[PDB]
Amino acid sequence: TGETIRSQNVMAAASIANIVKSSLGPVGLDKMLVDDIGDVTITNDGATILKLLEVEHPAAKVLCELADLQDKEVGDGTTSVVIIAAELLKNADELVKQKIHPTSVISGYRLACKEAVRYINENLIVNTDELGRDCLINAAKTSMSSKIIGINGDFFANMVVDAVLAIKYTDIRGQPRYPVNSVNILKAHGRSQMESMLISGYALNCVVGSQGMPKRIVNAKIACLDFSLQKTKRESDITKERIQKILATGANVILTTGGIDDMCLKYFVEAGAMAVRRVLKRDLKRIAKASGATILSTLANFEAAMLGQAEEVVQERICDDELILIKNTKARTSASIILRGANDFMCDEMERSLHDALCVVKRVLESKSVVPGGGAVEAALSIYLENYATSMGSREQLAIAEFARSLLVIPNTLAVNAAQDSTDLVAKLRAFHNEAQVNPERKNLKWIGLDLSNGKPRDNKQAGVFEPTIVKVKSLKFATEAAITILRIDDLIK
Amino acid sequence: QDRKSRLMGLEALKSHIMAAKAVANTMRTSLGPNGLDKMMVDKDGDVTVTNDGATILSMMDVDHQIAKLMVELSKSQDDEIGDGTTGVVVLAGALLEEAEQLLDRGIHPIRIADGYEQAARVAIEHLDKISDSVLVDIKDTEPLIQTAKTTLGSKVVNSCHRQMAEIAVNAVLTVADMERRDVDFELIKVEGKVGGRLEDTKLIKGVIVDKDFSHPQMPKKVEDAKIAILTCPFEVEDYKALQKYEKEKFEEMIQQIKETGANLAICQWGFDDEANHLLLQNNLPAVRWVGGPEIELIAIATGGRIVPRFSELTAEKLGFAGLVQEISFGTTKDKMLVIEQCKNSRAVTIFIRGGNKMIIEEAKRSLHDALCVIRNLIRDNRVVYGGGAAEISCALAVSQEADKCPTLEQYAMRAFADALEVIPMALSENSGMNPIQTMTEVRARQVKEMNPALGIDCLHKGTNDMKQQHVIETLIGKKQQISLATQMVRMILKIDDIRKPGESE
Amino acid sequence: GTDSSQGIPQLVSNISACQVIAEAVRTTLGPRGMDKLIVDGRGKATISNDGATILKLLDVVHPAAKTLVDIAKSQDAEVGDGTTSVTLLAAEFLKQVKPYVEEGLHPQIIIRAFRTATQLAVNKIKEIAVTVKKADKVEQRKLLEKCAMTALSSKLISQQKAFFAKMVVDAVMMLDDLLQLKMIGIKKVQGGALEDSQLVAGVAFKKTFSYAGFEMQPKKYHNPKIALLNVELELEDYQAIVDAEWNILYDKLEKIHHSGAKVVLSKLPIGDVATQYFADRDMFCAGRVPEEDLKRTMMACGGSIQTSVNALSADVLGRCQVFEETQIGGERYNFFTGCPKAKTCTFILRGGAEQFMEETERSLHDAIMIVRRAIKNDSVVAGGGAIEMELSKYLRDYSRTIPGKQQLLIGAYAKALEIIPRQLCDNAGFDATNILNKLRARHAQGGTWYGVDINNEDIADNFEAFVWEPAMVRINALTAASEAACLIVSVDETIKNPRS
Repeated sequence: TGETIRSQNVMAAASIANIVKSSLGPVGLDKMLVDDIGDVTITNDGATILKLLEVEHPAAKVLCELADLQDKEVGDGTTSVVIIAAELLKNADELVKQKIHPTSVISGYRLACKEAVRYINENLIVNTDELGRDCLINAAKTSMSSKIIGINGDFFANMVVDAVLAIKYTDIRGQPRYPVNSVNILKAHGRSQMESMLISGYALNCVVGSQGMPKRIVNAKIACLDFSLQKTKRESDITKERIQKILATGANVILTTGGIDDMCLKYFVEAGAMAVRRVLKRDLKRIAKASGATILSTLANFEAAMLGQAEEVVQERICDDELILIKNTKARTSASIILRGANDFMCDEMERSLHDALCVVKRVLESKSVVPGGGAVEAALSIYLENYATSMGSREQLAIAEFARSLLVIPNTLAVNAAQDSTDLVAKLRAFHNEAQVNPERKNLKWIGLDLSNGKPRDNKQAGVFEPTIVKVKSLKFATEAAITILRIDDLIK
Repeated sequence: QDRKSRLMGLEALKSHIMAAKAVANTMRTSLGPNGLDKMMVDKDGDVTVTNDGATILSMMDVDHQIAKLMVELSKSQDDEIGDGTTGVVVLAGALLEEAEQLLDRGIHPIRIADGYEQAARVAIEHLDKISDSVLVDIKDTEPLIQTAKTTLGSKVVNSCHRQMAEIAVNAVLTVADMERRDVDFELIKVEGKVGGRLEDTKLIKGVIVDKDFSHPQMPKKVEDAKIAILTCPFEVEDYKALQKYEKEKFEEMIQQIKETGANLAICQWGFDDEANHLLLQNNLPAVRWVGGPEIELIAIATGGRIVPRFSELTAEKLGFAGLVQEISFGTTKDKMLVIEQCKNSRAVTIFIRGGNKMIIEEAKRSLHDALCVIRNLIRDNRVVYGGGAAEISCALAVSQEADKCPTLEQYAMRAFADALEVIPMALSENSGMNPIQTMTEVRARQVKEMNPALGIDCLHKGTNDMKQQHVIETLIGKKQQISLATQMVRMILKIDDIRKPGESE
Repeated sequence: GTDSSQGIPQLVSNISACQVIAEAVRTTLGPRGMDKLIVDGRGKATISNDGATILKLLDVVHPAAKTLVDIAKSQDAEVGDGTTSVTLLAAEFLKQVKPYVEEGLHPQIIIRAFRTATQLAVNKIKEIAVTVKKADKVEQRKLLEKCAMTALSSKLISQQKAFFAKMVVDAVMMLDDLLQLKMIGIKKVQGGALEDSQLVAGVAFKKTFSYAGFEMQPKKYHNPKIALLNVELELEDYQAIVDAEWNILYDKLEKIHHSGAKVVLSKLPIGDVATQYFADRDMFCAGRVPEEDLKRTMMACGGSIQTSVNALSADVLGRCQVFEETQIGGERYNFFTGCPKAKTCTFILRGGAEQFMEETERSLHDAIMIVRRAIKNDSVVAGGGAIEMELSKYLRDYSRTIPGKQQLLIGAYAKALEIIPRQLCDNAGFDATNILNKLRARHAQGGTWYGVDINNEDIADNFEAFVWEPAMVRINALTAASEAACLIVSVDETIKNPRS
């Protein structure tokens, strides 16, 4: 019927973790989130699953709350910080059913995690230097595995890694931070996808800005505007006077975003300025923050030196077009990847494969201290803590041992969701990290994790499968904290 | 209606402990000299009233196999002591009740059991320490009265308990082989006759057979050593010739007997008594139709031995008789056979002619228990002061060694102390006083003053001193009791599961 | 109803019945195990300690539970020991893999994993097996006497323990002719003390009424042999049956000096009340045989078997060396000692307490077997559950070095070994965890033969405490346990077909 609140809480946490079990990994299935009011919701990530789940049990709500405290730190890892905590709950229940007090199991989990983080920090990876690029371009290549661009996608791998490293912002604290918007998506009608190449700035297939500017307009001062330059019935008829006024403040290449001028055919030779209608306000701010250019709607007075620098705007035929090359600007937001093909439609999922390929390598270069993914860390940590438990000899010797099997649940669930053998790949990965310990010369068989796509024992350091070490450390910390808190609620016949 | 069969082996110990403590400590109110005599009703026809424990726990029939094992080993303890087994059963219940708390506190019952054994190894030697025994007790016929005092003083036989103790001073002395010191199955001091009174049980060290006589006008007062025992069984003018042949078979004892030697040759089976009247003219008597196994019973009274056959009844192996007398063996009933004429009796036995089963049942068995405790005046002349006086001192010493002892044996000893303290409690309770205050006061008087013979005044005399009232057991009589209680408390604690063949799961 | 169909429905109830029948021999492992009490129906309460004599008299009615007790019936027929271990270990082999079958494992996979783990287990025992046979055992036997002391060391009978030991190593070595417990049949006698307990090269039997008649026999005799009789000795045509019974009563006395025996031994009762009629024959007798007293004196002394009323043979008084009949604390016992084929030595258990009769039957009846196996086997290893711990650590290290499905199962083998010491200390009374982690720490770092102490319940070194164990005995033990495990795993269906 039910006699212990501990069994109740482990069943509640296991029923919570079962819903986010088959959604962990890149091949997770859908958990349909239908409440009785009539909504139908399809998702594959544990954050949207748990945040809108009508949770029943109070201790299950405590576990979901601690998963939300994990959620505010790094984003993902929520299904892992639920699943490892639930397996710690289960193995701790199996231990305390053997006349073991939960105090000993809690302290053993604490010592196991404190030893495991030092095991991790002794065996992390900083290969992704400025010298580590072949591993980085291999990470870029394997992040887009089995796709239609993948033959020419190797050339996209050639053009994406210098895209993320070259335009890289050193921030206000002097650290590399890559904005994804610094490389802007840009289609190319006509020629097919087998030649797409990154150009060092934005090149919009738009109305031509001028004909009186050279290929290289060296010291630009971008008077990026808003208004349509028309006559009416400092200027009230906005065509000349405030244009010449801000040009007298130094505006070299005025950028009118509104409609064209009647007399800009005479002004665009003496000043060398542009006029492009409906400039993308994302790219308008991006090339503005690439230059330092004040956007002005009207001009009743900044204008002196805060109109920004562009080194070169070519008027030539790229994309079978007179492309306007807003490029080589002051600050490093100047890049746009061209997308050949017919439109943004044939290469649309290819474009989507380009964007997340940017998004995976920016996660690598930020937080440069990195560990391999693929569940190699969990199997290696279980192999570590198996002997570390026998090293202790205290009452908590079993607890660290039950820390070992509860860590390999993440490669187990990855082997489940990838339609492979469940225990066999975990056994192979556990076997490969054994000669990482017993064989002294084979220390470089350590990052042999699971293939996240097809589920096979595979390299990760050469394969570029990477995850930031602070993410793994904080997820292990919060999972142990959740396990300790729900194991502490024990002393009720409920 | 979905019956269970699992016995949860800690709770199964609780079930066995309460199954004991139902049967054990039922007899807790029969403990002591002022105990309450239970009724014994057999399931066929018997109604008796008795206070002796060895009678009831044999004759009662228990339901559980734990108490069945208790009375089964106490049946062997009846061969060990045969006296005061109610104290063993009460201590069994006490030690199991105290072990229930240690089983709840987390102690394994093996540790409780061998800690009880280790505490008995303190209590027995402390009982040896407080032995203030008298050692002169061989020729102490006036101190042997107060030796046999309290075993008889619980009844109205105290008017003749002096004579009943002088029964014992002659009983133990002629059986005192002063090296082996034994009363046996054949040395039995028991022959009870129904009808009579207190001193009708008296000193006749002879053979008393309730058979008929050779003739209603036979000369019954014989003096002869010419006694015999022949087993002659019953084993139409031809039938008359057969009667002549039976006559001549008797003539083996008639005419072919003055060269053979069988004159008072009593008979066992069928016969025609006018040839015994021809013997009456010969004056050679023959009691007709005697029993089977009474032959060595009657062939001891000069120290000789049994002849149940024809040809081996020679002059050296005649029938034998004790010491001459002329008394009516039966006053209104018949005078029995005088097998008392000539010499000594090795298988020596007391005339018991009471009429009430209580005094006769205690006088046969408690005098044999005297013949164990006066055996414990010759086998090991070492006595102690009972009545709870020794049981307080050994409880003090067991608690003393429960101060400097390792963990769970120490808890077992501190349970052993107040488990031993029940023998003050029950014995004071059956007298009619407060069971808890009277034990504490005399325990205080035993601990501030160094006298260990301060028991509980349950004879309702003046003082609590067991020396002047001489309430005295032996070192064996309590050492055997404590050891044989602990040696089965350990057995019950070692037994965890009772599955029942005739299986029912 | 409960899961009576193919596959994992069938195995779950089988493992459940396996644990149920393991409960009846669970608390009997170890020298200080608990006592099982079963009562026969009609009221025969049998307090028994050895698991085999429980297991013969148990309630084994299940299909799967019957296929464990037969594997144990093999093992106690081979040696007469280890019966409760090869059931507890075999049930734990199933119980550890019991959560693994319903999660989606095939039974033949976990059978094959059991078999390769058993092959490594019977490998690793031999590379740590130690022979101590030449090192002062048959000559300079005292080291052999030292491990004789292990069943009664640090006890209250420890003072007479060496006195016992010097005699029982002779009870092995003066009789080591593929020994049997029938060769050493011990006899309790009340009275005396533990110093006065003795061991005759021969037998010792009390004389009762229906047993044997004549006291004070021709003991000091140089050819006392026995006659193994089978007939009685004691006591209108109506006179003729009396003449016939006189004739038969004299006809029984014709085997006396014609046949010429000193003791006759029938199975019929004798009358000791009328001993002199059978001391008219003036020769000793015996009646109402025990089969032990029959066949021990038969295989040792070798008296002839007789049925006839005048049966004269050559082994009525053939070659036996001596007879003795002495009071034993007063109680006169026979002694048909002095035998030409004397594989017979009876331990006289002299002592005041009767309840030490089980003690030498629990300790010294196992101590005689300990030194008997220390002579009969030579490759010895530690006891107290240390060897199973070394096997568990070696299989644990092997399992992580092999990929595949067996990686769990061999590890599920290894924990299934550890029912051996945990049930030992719990039969002693200690905590199971702190006797296991403190064991495994120094066991995984320091040494191999650190085991469980039975006296003060700590981590001891049984190789220096001389708790030996024969290596081949342990090999056959855990081989039979693994075979009984995979026999239950391979079962997936019980066809009943009840009535026609």
